[PDB]
Amino acid sequence: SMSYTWTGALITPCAAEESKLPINALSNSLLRHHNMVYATTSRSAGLRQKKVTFDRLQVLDDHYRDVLKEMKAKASTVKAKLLSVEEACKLTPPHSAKSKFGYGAKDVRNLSSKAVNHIHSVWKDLLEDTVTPIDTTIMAKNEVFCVQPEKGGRKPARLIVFPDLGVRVCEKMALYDVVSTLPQVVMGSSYGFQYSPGQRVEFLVNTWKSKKNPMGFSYDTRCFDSTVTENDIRVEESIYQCCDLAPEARQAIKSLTERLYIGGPLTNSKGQNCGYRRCRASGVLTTSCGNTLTCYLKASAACRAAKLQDCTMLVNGDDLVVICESAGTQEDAASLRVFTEAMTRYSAPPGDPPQPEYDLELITSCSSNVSVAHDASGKRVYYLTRDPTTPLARAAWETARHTPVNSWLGNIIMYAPTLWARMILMTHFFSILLAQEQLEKALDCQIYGACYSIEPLDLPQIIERLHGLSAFSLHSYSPGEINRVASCLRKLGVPPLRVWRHRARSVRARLLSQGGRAATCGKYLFNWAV
Amino acid sequence: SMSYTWTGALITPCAAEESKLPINALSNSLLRHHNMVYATTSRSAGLRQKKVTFDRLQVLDDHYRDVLKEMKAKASTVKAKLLSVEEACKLTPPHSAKSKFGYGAKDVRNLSSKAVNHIHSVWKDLLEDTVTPIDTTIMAKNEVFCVQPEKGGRKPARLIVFPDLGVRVCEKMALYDVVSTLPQVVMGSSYGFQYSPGQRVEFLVNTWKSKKNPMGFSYDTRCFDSTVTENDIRVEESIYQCCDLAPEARQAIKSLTERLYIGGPLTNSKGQNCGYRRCRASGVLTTSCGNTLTCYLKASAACRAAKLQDCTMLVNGDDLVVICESAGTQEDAASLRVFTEAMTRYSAPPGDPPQPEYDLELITSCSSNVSVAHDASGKRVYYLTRDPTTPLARAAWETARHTPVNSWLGNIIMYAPTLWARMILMTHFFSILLAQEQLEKALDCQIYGACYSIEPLDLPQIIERLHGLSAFSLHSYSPGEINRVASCLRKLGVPPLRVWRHRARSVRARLLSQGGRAATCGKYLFNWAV
Ligand SMILES: Nc1nc2c(ncn2[C@@H]2O[C@H](COP(=O)(O)OP(=O)(O)OP(=O)(O)O)[C@@H](O)[C@H]2O)c(=O)[nH]1
Ligand SMILES: Nc1nc2c(ncn2[C@@H]2O[C@H](COP(=O)(O)OP(=O)(O)OP(=O)(O)O)[C@@H](O)[C@H]2O)c(=O)[nH]1
Ligand SMILES: [Mn+2]
Ligand SMILES: [Mn+2]
Ligand SMILES: [Mn+2]
Ligand SMILES: [Mn+2]
Repeated sequence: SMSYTWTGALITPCAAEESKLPINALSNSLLRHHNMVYATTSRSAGLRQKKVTFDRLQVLDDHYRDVLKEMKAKASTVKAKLLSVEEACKLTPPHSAKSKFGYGAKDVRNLSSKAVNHIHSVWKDLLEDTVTPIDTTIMAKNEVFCVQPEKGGRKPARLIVFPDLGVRVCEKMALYDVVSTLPQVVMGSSYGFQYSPGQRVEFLVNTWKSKKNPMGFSYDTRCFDSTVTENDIRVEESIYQCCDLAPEARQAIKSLTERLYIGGPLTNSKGQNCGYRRCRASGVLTTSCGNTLTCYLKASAACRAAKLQDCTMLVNGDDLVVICESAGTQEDAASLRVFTEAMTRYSAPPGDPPQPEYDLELITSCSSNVSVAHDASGKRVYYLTRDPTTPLARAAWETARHTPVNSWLGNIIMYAPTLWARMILMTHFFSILLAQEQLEKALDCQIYGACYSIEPLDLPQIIERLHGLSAFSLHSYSPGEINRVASCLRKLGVPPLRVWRHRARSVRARLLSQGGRAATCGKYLFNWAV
Repeated sequence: SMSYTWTGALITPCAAEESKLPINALSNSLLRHHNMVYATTSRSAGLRQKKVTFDRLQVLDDHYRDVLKEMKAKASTVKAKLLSVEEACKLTPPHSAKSKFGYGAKDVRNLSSKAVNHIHSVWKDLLEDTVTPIDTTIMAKNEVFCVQPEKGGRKPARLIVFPDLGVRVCEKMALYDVVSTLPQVVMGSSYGFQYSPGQRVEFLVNTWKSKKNPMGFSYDTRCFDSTVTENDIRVEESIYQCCDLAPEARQAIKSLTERLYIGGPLTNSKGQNCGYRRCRASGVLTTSCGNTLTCYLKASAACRAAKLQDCTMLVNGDDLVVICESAGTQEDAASLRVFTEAMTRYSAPPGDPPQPEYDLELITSCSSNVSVAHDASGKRVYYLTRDPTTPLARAAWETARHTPVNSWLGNIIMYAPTLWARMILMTHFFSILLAQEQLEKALDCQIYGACYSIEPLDLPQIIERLHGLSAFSLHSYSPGEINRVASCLRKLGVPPLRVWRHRARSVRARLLSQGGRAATCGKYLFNWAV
C-alpha cells in the first residue's frame, strides 16, 4: 500500500523558521564560508513528501519466518510492567510539545491535576475504544547542515509525525518498560543502544578481529520509516505480546497499534487535514524499538538468504552494520547484492548500494566510525569519531544564534577523544566562556535522549567517566582521520589545525591562571596543546 | 541486641520549630480551642529516644520458617530491573533534603552534571565497598496533633533517620523496580498499598461478608521500626535476592543491606555523632516494602500459632488487620492472646493489646475504618472514614500558618465521601478561596507519596474518578459515625454541623453565581446542603 496519501493541504510551520547563518563575528572566527551552512524549513516539505511517498510490496520467505520465530521465543522470556500515570508523567521530557487540551510538559512533570485527570481519561479511552484512528500532527523539522554540492546541495526538511502529549504519556504507561528491555533480550550484543561510544568501539573492534579475513558493510535503507509496512507494525505488536504483560498493558498495546502505530490522519499546525499515513510515525514511543526490531529481523533474514558467513550485526534503529568472514573479493560483492535483493523483497530498499569494506575505519554507521590513536605509553587506543562537517556547522550556528540546545557541548562530550573536538570545539568554546565570564554557568545539553544541565567545569570528570583518562593524552591519530578533518576545515573555511593549537595555548594559560576547577580544565582538556 | 545505643549528643533542629497554634481569626472560625492543637519539636526527642530504645530477643519457630519458604517461592517468580541514574533522578521527589555534596533535589530532577557525576560515584562505591557503614542523619519530625488528656497529653516527636540524597537516588537504581512489584506478588490481596480507599473498603467488606461468623482485629506493634532486628533485615535481603535481578543490582542490594539497612551511625543536623542504630531506618527506600513483608511474615506465622480459622490479612507497612471465622467469644479472646504471644516471640510486641471485634465499623487500621451510608437510590454504599480530630487540627493549623503542604486538600480528596470532609472541610476552604479570589490558583498537595499541583476547580472530576458519583449524594450516615464527628467538634470547639450546613448554602450560592467550573463545584460538592 501507499506509505502516504496526501490531500493538498500544506505542512505548515508554527513559529519563525530561520534558514540562513547570520553574518556574525564570533561565528566567523570558527567558520568563514557561512553561505554553506543552512537550516531546513517547511519550505522544502513538498520535496520530502515526494521521496517518502511510495507503494510497498513485501514478499516474505522462510528465512524471515525462521528469524521471527527465534525472536518471539526470546521475547517470551521478557516480563514488563505497566507504569502508573505518575511514573509516566515524571519520565516525560521537559520540552515536548504542549497538549491541545490545556497543559504542557511542565504541568505533566509537576503532576498538575489538569494533566493527570486528562491522561487518566485518555488511558480509559485507549482501553475502551480499540479502533478510532488517533490524531497526529505533521511538522517539518528545522535542522542545520552544510551544503553538499556534489549532490542536491540542500536537503529537504525531515517530516515528524506525533500524537498529542496526553497520548504520549499513555504510550509510556503501556510500553516504557517494554521498549527499554525487550530489544536487548531479543537481540543481545547486536542491540546498539546499550553501548557508550567506547563500548560500541570495543564490540566492533573485537568482532572485526575475531574474523579470519574480515569483511563488513553498512546498509542504508532509503527512507526507512516509509518502508515499514502495516504487516511490519503488526509483527512488532505480536513480538510485544509474547512478553508477560499486565492485562491492561496488553489491551493498550493492541489499541495503540490499531489506532496509532499502523497509521492514521495527519494534521498540520493550522488544524487542516494533510493526509493519511500507513507507515512508521517518527514521533511515537515505539519508533526506536520498532525500527531496531524490524531492521534486525529483515537483516538477519537477508544474511541467511545471502549465505553470508559468520555474520555479526550491530543495529541502532534503521542503522545497520554487518561484519562477517570474507569469502573473497568477487564472492563478497555478489553476496552483498543478494543481501540487498532480500532486503528489497522485505521492503527495505537501499538508499546507496552497500559496498564491502576490508578496512574497519571505512565503515560508517550512526554517522560514525572506529579509528585508532595512541595513549601516553604509545599503546593503541580505539575510539569513535565522525566526519566533523555537521558538528562544526552546528557549532558555528549556535555561536551566531543563542540556542536553548547546545549540540556543541554534546559533541564535545560524545567525541571527546577526537582530534577535532579537542582541538577545535574545546578551544573555540572555552575561549568564549572565558571571555564572557560564563565558565561557571550551567548549559542545557541534549545527549542520548536526555536533557542535562551541564557545568563546563565538570567536563574533565564527565570525559574521564565516559572515555577514561586516555582521552586527555591521545596522540598520533590516523592519516585518514587527519586528512578528513583537514579537508573539512578547508571546505568550511575554518582555520587550519595550527591556528587552533596556538589559540589553545592561550586558552590553557588563562585557565591555569585561575587555579581550582578552571585550572583542572586547563591541565586535562588542553594538555595536548603544550 | 539494643535497637539503639546513644552517645549523649542531642537530636538538633535545622530551622525554626513552631509548637503552638497562633491565635488567628480565620482559624478560629473553624476551631476555637486552639490550645489543644500543638506540633512536635526536637524538644521532645529525648522522650521518644527512651521509648524506641530496647533489647530485642527473637525466637523463631516452624510456623515462621514455613511462611518464609512460601514467600521466597513466590519471590522467585519476580523479575526486576536496574534503574539508570537518569531514571532514578527523574523519580526523585521535588522537596527532599539536599545533598551534603553541593546539590539538591531540583538539581537531581534536572539532571545537573554535578548531581549526576556524584551519583555515579556513589553507585561505584556501593559496588566496590560492601562493608563501610554509611552515614545517616537523625531528625525529630514536626507534626501537628490534638492533645489527648486521657493520656500523655502531647506525644513526643517521631525520629526520622535518612542517608544523603546521593545514596537515596542509588537506592532507587537498585530497588525501585523491586519494592514496587515484589510485595504484591508475595502477598497478593493482602498487600494494602495496591488499593484506593474504595477498593480497600471493597476488599474489607467482601472479606467480612465471606465469613460465617466474622471476627476481626487490628494489631498495633509498639514502635515497629525499633522491633525490626538484624535478622529481619537480612531475611528481607534474602527475599529480594530470590528475584531475577541484574548482577549489579544484586551487588548493590547486598551492599546497601550491609552498610545501611541493618544499621549504622546517626549524625545530628550539627554534624555530631548521636549514636548507632540496629533497627529499621524510617527514611530508606525499603522502609515501606520491608515493614510490609516483615509484618506479613510475622503475622502469618502468628495466625498459624494461634490456630485462627480462615484468616484473611490486610497489611500496610506496620499496620495490620486480620479478619477470620469466629470460634466463639472466649475462644476468640484466647486465640488473640496466643497470636500476641507469637508476635511477641517474633519481636513485634503490642502497643495496645488487640481486641476481637464483631462490628466491621469498629476496626481501625491505617487510622481508618469502613462505614456505611446510602446513595441517591437509597442503596448501601460502603466508604472509608476516620476520626476527624487530626485532619481538623491540621486544617486549623494550615489556615493559620501558610503551609507549602496542604494536608486539608489531601483529606478532602481521600475522604471526599465522609460527612466531615464534605460538611466541614469543603465548606471552610471553599469559603476562603472565594473570599480571596483564589478559586483558580493551583495548590501543592501531598497524597499517596506524590506531590500534586491541584486546581480546586478540578475537585469534582478528581472525586468522581476516585470515589464515583455517589460521593456527591451520600446520605443517612451511620450513628456511630455521626456521633464520633459530633463529639470531636465539641472537643475541639468547632461549630456544630448545623452551622456548617448554613455556611455551605452560602458558599454554594456564591459558586453557582459564577457559572462555568465554579458552578460545577457548587452543583456537585455542595449538592448536600440544598
Ligand atoms: N584566522 C586565521 N584564518 C586562517 C589562517 N590561515 C588560513 N585561514 C583561513 O582558513 C581558510 C584557508 O582555506 P584554504 O582554502 O586552504 O585557503 P588558502 O590555501 O589559504 O588560500 P589563500 O587564502 O588563497 O591563500 C581561509 O578561510 C583562511 O582565511 C590563519 O592563520 N588564521
Ligand atoms: N460560630 C458559631 N459557633 C458556635 C455556634 N454554636 C456553638 N458554637 C461554638 O461551638 C462550641 C460548642 O461546644 P459545646 O461544648 O457543645 O458548647 P455549648 O453546649 O454551646 O455550651 P455553652 O457555650 O456553655 O452554651 C463552642 O466553641 C461555641 O462557641 C454557632 O451557632 N456559631
Ligand atoms: Mn536511512
Ligand atoms: Mn539511518
Ligand atoms: Mn505501631
Ligand atoms: Mn502503624
